[PDB]
Amino acid sequence: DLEMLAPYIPMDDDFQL
Amino acid sequence: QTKPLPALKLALEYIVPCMNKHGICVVDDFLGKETGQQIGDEVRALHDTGKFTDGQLVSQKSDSSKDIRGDKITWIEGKEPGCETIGLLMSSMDDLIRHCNGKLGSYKINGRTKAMVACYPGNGTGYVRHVDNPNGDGRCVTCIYYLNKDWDAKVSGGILRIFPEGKAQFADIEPKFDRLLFFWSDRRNPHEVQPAYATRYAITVWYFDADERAAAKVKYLTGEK
Ligand SMILES: O=C(O)CNC(=O)C(=O)O
Ligand SMILES: [Mn+2]
Repeated sequence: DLEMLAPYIPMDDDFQL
Repeated sequence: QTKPLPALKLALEYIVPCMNKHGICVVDDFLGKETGQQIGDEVRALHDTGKFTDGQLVSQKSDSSKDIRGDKITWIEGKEPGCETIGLLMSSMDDLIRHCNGKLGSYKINGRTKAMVACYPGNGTGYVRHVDNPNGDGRCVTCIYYLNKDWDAKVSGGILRIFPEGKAQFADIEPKFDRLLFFWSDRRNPHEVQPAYATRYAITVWYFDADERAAAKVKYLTGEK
């Protein structure tokens, strides 16, 4: 449902703050 | 001084209170015409590489992803040559989030995604109503920077409609140039990009809450039933 609508994002390339 | 305003002031005196109270926060003229233009040029240049790819969903479904979102996108870390100004944008966004200290909800923002440079070709494509992070993938704050000069939704549509949870009134955010948008990525802010009838550029970065993100990644790895 919502899961299939949510904007995909990499789970791997996060930028650290 | 050039844009943007000091992040400390803006974040603590606006974004933070604004976010905690509304969960949706708009900062217009974030970077100013010069910069907004530059990034709008880097984005169009990037778009002209023809590299953009149809927007994808967390858990793909329905015939096509185009049934959900009709934008073409590309990810930028911000240090690519020809995207130094997007990097600038990203660093500005990061500065604002950093200065919100730990007052953005219960969130400890310790990271974000690369910038999602998005573009709705302007052929009536949009993004059906959705929650950026409905399952807890770590995204707590959605930050969007619009690059659409003189955008008139009455004509070109492209309105980002947000439906703040619990309310029967929705917010219509125009994808206007130099506009920075912040809103809770979770279920509190379902939203849709109404059909854009003109090329609609936006740069999105999602900030991650340390704990939920850490748990997002770990849970991503597994499939549990
Ligand atoms: O671009 C906008 O105004 C809104 N975009 C999204 O909600 C998205 O990409 O998931
Ligand atoms: Mn979204």
